[PDB]
Amino acid sequence: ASRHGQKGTIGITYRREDMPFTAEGIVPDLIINPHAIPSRMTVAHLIECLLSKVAALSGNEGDASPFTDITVEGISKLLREHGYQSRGFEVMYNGHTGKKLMAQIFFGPTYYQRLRHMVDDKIHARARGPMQVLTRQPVEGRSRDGG
Amino acid sequence: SNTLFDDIFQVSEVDPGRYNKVCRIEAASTTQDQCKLTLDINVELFPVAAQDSLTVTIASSLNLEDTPATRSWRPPQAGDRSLADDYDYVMYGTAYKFEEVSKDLIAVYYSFGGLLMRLEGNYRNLNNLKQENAYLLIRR
Amino acid sequence: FDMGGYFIINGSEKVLIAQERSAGNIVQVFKKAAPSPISHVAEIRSALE
Amino acid sequence: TLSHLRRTNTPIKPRQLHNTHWGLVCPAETPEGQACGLVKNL
Amino acid sequence: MNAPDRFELFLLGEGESKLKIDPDTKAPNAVVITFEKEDHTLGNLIRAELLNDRKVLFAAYKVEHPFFARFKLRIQTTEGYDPKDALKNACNSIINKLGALKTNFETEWNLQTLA
Amino acid sequence: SLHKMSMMAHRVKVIPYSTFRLNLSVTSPYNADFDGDEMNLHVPQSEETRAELSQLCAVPLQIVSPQSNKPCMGIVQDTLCGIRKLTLRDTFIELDQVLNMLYWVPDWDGVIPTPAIIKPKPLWSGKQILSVAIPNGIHLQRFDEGTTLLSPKDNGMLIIDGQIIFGVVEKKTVGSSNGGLIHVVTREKGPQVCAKLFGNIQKVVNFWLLHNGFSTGIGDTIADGPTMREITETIAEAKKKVLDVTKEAQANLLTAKHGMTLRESFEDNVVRFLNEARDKAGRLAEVNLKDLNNVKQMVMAGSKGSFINIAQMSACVGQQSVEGKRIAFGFVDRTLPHFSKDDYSPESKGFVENSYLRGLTPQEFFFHAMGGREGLIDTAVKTAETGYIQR
Amino acid sequence: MIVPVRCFSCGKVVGDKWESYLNLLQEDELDEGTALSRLGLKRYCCRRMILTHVDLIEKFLRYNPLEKR
Amino acid sequence: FIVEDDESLGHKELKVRKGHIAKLMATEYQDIDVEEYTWSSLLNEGLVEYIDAEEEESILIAMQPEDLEPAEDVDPAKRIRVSHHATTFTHCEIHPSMILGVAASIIPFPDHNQSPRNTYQSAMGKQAMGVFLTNYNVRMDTMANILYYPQKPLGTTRAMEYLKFRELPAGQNAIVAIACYSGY
Amino acid sequence: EGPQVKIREASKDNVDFILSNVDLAMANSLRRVMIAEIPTLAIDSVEVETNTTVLADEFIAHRLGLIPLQSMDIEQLEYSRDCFCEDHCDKCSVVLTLQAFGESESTTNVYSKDLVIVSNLMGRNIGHPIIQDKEGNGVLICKLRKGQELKLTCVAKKGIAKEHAKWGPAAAIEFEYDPWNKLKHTDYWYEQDSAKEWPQSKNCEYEDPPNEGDPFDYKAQADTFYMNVESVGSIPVDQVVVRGIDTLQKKVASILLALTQM
Amino acid sequence: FEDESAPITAEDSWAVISAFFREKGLVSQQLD
Amino acid sequence: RGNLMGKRVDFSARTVISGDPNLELDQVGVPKSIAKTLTYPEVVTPYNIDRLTQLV
RNA sequence: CUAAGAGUAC
Ligand SMILES: [Mg+2]
Ligand SMILES: [Zn+2]
Ligand SMILES: [Zn+2]
Repeated sequence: ASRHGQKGTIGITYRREDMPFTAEGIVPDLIINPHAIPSRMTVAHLIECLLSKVAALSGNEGDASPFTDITVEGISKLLREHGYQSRGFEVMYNGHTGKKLMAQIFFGPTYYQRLRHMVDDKIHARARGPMQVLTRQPVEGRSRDGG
Repeated sequence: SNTLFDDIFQVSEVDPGRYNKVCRIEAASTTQDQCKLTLDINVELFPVAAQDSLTVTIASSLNLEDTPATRSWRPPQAGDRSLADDYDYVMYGTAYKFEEVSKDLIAVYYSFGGLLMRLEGNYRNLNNLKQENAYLLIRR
Repeated sequence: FDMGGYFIINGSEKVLIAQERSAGNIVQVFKKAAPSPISHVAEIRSALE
Repeated sequence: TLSHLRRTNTPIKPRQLHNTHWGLVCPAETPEGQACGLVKNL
Repeated sequence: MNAPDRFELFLLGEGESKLKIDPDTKAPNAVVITFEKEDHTLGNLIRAELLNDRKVLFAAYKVEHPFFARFKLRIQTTEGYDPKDALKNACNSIINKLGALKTNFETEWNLQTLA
Repeated sequence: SLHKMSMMAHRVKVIPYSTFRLNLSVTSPYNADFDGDEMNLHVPQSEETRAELSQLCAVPLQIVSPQSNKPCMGIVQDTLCGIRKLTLRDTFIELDQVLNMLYWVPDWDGVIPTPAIIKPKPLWSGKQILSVAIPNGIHLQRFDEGTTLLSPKDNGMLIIDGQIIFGVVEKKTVGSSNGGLIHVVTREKGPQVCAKLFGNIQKVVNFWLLHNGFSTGIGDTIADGPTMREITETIAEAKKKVLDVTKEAQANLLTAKHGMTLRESFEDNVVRFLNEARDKAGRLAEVNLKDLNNVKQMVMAGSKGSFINIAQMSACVGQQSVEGKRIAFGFVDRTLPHFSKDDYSPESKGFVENSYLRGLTPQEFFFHAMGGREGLIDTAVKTAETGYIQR
Repeated sequence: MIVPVRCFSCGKVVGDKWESYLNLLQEDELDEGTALSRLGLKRYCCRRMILTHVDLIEKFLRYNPLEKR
Repeated sequence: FIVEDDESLGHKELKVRKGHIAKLMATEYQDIDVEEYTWSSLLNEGLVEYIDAEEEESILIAMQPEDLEPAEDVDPAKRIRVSHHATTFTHCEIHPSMILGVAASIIPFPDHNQSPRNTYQSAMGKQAMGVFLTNYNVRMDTMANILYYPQKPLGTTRAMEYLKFRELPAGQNAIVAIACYSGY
Repeated sequence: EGPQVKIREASKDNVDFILSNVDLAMANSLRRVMIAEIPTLAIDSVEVETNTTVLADEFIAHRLGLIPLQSMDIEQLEYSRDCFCEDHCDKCSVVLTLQAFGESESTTNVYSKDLVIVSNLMGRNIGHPIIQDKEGNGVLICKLRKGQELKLTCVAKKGIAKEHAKWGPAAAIEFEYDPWNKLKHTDYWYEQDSAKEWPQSKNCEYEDPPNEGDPFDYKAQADTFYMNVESVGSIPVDQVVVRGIDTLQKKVASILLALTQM
Repeated sequence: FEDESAPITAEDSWAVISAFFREKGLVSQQLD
Repeated sequence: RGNLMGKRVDFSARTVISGDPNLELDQVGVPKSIAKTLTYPEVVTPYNIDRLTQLV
C-alpha cells in the first residue's frame, strides 16, 4: 500500500524485459491501475510521485508536509528543468514488442509499504482433519487445520 | 465487378469533429443536381480539402473481369490488377439501410468498418445499389 | 529509539490505553424524549479526589 | 508502537469526529471496523 | 510455497519437445505451432519475419498465459507452400540479419580508440 | 454472500501460485476486489452434487439475474476502458496487429475480414476487429441522445448480423445492462455462447490495450489557465450570492419557505447554491478536459469514475456535510476556535473551495476529515443493519 | 540497514558508492545532488537508491556483540 | 504560541521572536558553550501556553502567523485561503500539521487526499513493515518483521523527523508506473 | 548487407550506438536478450561457517549474490544442472571464500575485494569480482565491530537474468526510435502544445525535423534505433551487445534445429 | 536574524516544535 | 444457528483472490497446494480405471 | 483442551 490508502495485492510479477521501459531504460518497480485514481481521488499519490521524481533527480528531499506552500506547478517546473515532461509522463515502450505505447505513462518513484498480510499466512484448505469433541464438527481456525 | 455507381462530386464541407485521422465530408454532385454524398474519410491517409473535385465510384468487386466477403482477404501480390489501381482511396463495407427520402429520391447507407456513408439521389441511377457488400473507390 | 512508558508483565510489554470517561464535578443538562414525563434532566457525577 | 503508546479507548454519537478533537486527537486515525471513532490517537 | 522454480521458464520439461505442430481446420493450408519455454522475445521476431514473406497470408502469435513460458504461432500460406517452409525461411532470414549485425557491430567497435 | 449470484459453480484451472484466480467480469456478482479479499471454495463429494452444481449453479447460467431480469456480469475495468478506446473511429489497426488480435479470439473463423480501408494502406478499424468477437447472428440497435441513422458523434449502437455497423462500444453496450450485448447474446444464443463472448471480448480488448497503453497522472487533473480563472470566478460568484442571502436573512427580509423555519430555508438555500457552484465548476472543468485526458477517457468509458470525481479532483471538492447538514458548531456557536462566533460563511462551515490538486487548507482538511468519518460510520452501521434485514 | 548492492529497478551496482558518497558529503561539502552526479548516478532510480538509504547498521554496531571472540 | 498587542509595531504579533528562536537553535546545535534554552524556558517566560478543549472554547487561534497577523497578482497554483477579515487573535497554532497524529504525520500531502484514504493509511501504516527497534537482535518477541532495505521517503514531512521515521523507515521507494499495462 | 551500426560513444561500461536498416522486432528482441538472456557468473550457493555480525545469514548471502563477477570466458564454463559432478566441480563452478574478523577497535568494512577464489580457474577469466571505484575496495558487503567474525564459502554457477536478476549484466538499456514522432506511434499528451511541453530528446539532432506541411508517410516503417547499453561490469559492454546478438542467433538456430530434427 | 525582536516566520515555529520534543518526547504523558 | 443452520464443513478452502484476464468466465484459478489438499472421491469405473490408476 | 479478552482483514 502507498501512504495514501492505495492498498492492493500483487496480481502478477513480470521480469525486467517484459515491463514497459522509458527512453532511458528505466523500468518501473510497480505498475498500478489508472482506475484507482479517479474513484478514490488519491491526488496526493500523484503529487508525491512527482515530488519524489524531482527529489531523486535533484538530490534534495521532497518537503511533503501537508500545509506548506508547495504547489504542483513548482514541482512540475523543477521536473521540466531536469529534462523530463513537467507532468511526470514518460514515453514508454511495450516490453513485448518494443513499439512505443500510444499513450504516455505516468512514471516516477513513490513510497510503498509492505503490509503484514501475506498470502502465505492466509491460504488454508481442509479435505479432512481434526474434529470438535463436543459437536463432532471440524474445529475452527487455520491454526488448527480447521474447516 | 462492374461499377454499381460512379459520379464526380465537389466537397462543400470537411468536418474534423473530435477526430484526428477521420473527417466527415459532404459533397454535391456536379453532374446530377439531386445526388449528394456524406462520407467518413481517413484524412491522415487520404487528405481531403474543401472545393476538392473527387471522382467517387461504388462497385460490387474490384477485379477487372466480371463476377463468377465470404473469402478471406489476402494482401495484393505484385502485379495483381484491380479497379483500385485506377483510384487513390478504396474502402470496403456493407450496406445497412435503404431509406425512401422522397417519391424519387432514395438514400443508401454504407458502413465502411464504422466509417459511415450516405448516398442520396433519384432512384433511376442509384437503383444498381442493393443490400450487399460494396467497395467505395475515390480519386482526386 | 525505544521510548518507554510501558510495563513488563511476565516478560510481555503491556501498555495502558488511555481510558476515556466523562469528567467529574460538571453539571450537564439533557433534553429528554416527549413520551417521558421528564422533559429535561440536569445531573452531576460528583466525586472527591 | 508510538500510536499504541498514545492510544485512547472510549468504552461504549461518540463515533463522530467532534470539532473539539481539533489538535488533541488525530482527525483521521481510527480503525475501519466496529471501533471506528471509539479508538482515538493523540 | 506455490511459486514454481524460475528455471522452468527456459528449461525443457521431461517428455515434451521444443516444437509441436497441429494442423488448423478453420482455413486450408494452415498450421498452429506451439513453441515451448519461449516468450515474446522470439514471438515478435518470428512474427515480423514471417510477415515480411510475400506468400504468407496469415501469421500471428500469442502467449496464452503469462504464468507459463510458451506461445502459439499460427501460420497460413498460399496454396503450394508448406507453412513449415515459411517458418524455415523466416528463421533463416533472422539468422542472416543477426549475423550481419554482429559483423557490422564488431567492425564498428574496432574503429574506436577511446574504449 | 448476499445473493445466489454470490455463490456460483466454477471450473477448476490449476495454477502454480498461491491465490484464487477469477475472471474480471465474474467479480461483479461476487462484489470482489483484489485488495486483500478472501474467497471460499467448496468441492462436491459425489456425482449427484457435482452434476446439479454444474447444471443449476454454473456461472453461465447465472449471467442473467432473476434479481432484475438483466445480466449481472459485464465488461469492467481495463477492458471496458480499452474497448471504448478500440471502437473509436480514429482507431485504425495495421495488418500485423490485426492478425494478432484475430488470433487472440479462440473461436475466430479463420478468415481475415476485408479491411475498412484498402488503399493506399490496408487499415482495419477497431469496430471491424471487435465484431469478430461478437457471435454471428446478433442484431442490436440502441439510439443514444441525439443520434441519427448517421452518427456524427459516433454514439448509439447498431450491430447487424454480428458486425458493429456503428457506435462506440462502451458501458451501455457490453456492460451489465438490460438490452445490451450481453443480454441479447445470452437470450438468443445461450449462456455458453455468452460466456464465450465474455472471454473473446476481454482477450481481444486486453491485447489491444496492452499494445496501446493507458495511463493517468497528475496532469490529467489540471485545467488550463482560463478554465481555472473561470472556476475561481464561479466560486466567487457563488460566495457573493451566499453573502447576499446571508444579508437578506440577517436583515430579516428573508421569508421562510412554507413548511420550514427561517434557519431551515436559509441553510437549504446556502447548501443548494454551494452544490450548484461545485457542479458548475466541475462542468467547466469537464468541458475543458480534452478527449485525450485519461480521467475523462475513463469516465466516458464508464469503467471507473464519474463527473463528481473530476469536479472534486480538478475544480472544487465542495460542501462537507454531516448528518445531511453543514458542519455543526461543535464549539460554542462556532465550528473551530479559528472562526469568530456566529460565522455562517461557507468556509467556516465545511465548504472546501480547493480542489485536491490544489490541496486543502487546515480547516478544510479537518472538515473533510469529519465528513469522511461520517462516511465510515455510516458504512459500518449500514452493513450491520442490511445484514440483519437480509437475514 | 546497509547500502544495497544494486539499484532495484535497473541494476546498477551502487553498493560500492556509499562510502565515497559520505566522503563527498563530509570532506568536500558537496550537496547531495552534485555528489550523486559525481558518483555516476544519472538515473533517478539509482539516485533514489543511494540518496534515501538509511545506515541502520551503525546502530546495530553500537551494541556489544552477543558472541565475542 | 502567545500573541500580544505589541504597541511598538502597532499590531498583533507573536510573543516569540527571532531571539528566542536563535537561542533554541543554539541549544539544539550544542546538543548536536551558551546558556541552555529549552521548552520549559518558553513556558516560563510566557512564550508558549497550554490550552485544553475547555479553554479552547474562549480563544481565537491564528492558523499561520505570516498570513493572519499582519493587516491587509497572486500565484494561481496556490490553494485558496481566506484572511478572516478580523484582528482579535489570542493564540497561534505552532503548526497546523500538528493536528495530525503519529500515524497521519507520515502521510505525504494528506491535504491532497480524500479523508477516508487518510484514515486508511493511518490504520495501515501500523501494519507497515520496517524496523520497530534497533535492538531487535536481542529481543525475543513473538513475531518480528523487518525490511531488508528500509528507505526514508523521497517525499518526507517535517513532522516525521520527530517520529524518527527517517531513522526507522517503514517502506521503500519503488519506481511506480500508473498504466493499464496487461490487465493483471 | 543487412543491419547497419554507427556507434556514437564508446566507454568501458557504456556503448551508445545507432541501429539502422533493421526492423523493430529485431531491435526489441536484441534488447530483451541483452536484458535477460546473457549467461553470467554470480554467487549462487552459500555455506556459512561463522557469523557473529549483526546481519542475518541469508541477508549476507543475498548481498553476495548481487556481487558482479568477471565473466569474459563464461562460455567455457558449463551449467551445473547439465554437469556430471555430484554437486559442483571445477568445470561448472567457481568457489570463493569470504573470511573476515573484527580485530580493529573501529568498524572494519568487509568488501568484495576480500572475496578470494578457491577453485583453480583452469586459466579462464572468471570468478573475479568486478571493481570500478578508485579506492579499490569493492561492494561494501558487511561491517564488523571489534571482535566480530564472519567466515563463509560461496559456490558460483553461470546464470542468466531470467532465473534471477542477480545474474543480469545489462543494467539500464536505453532504447529509442523516431525521436520526432514521424511514424505517429505515439499520441502526445498535452495541455496547450505537444511540441513545447515535451522536451526534445538528444537523438532529435540526428534526424531531419518534419516539414510541417508534408503528408503523413504511411509507407514509412521503423528503423534507426538509438540504443545505449550499460555494463554492470561482469562483461564489457561491447561484449554485452555481441553476446546478446549471439544468444538471439542461438535461439533461432535452436528453433531451426528442433524443426529439422522432428 | 540581525534584529533581535523581529517577528518569526512559518519556518521558525518548527524550531519551537523541536525544542518541545527535546523535553517532552513522544510518550511524555505515560511517564508523567 | 451455530451448528445446524450453519456449520463448519470439510472439503473447503479459503484464500486471497487475484484477477486473471486470461481465464474464462466460468473458470476459477486454484492454487496447486489447495488442489493437492481438497479431494473428490471418484468411483472406480471401467471407463476411468486407467487415469485413476495412474493418479494412484 | 475450554473459556474470556484484545488487536486485525474484506
Ligand atoms: Mg476489497
Ligand atoms: Zn538504477
Ligand atoms: Zn560440475
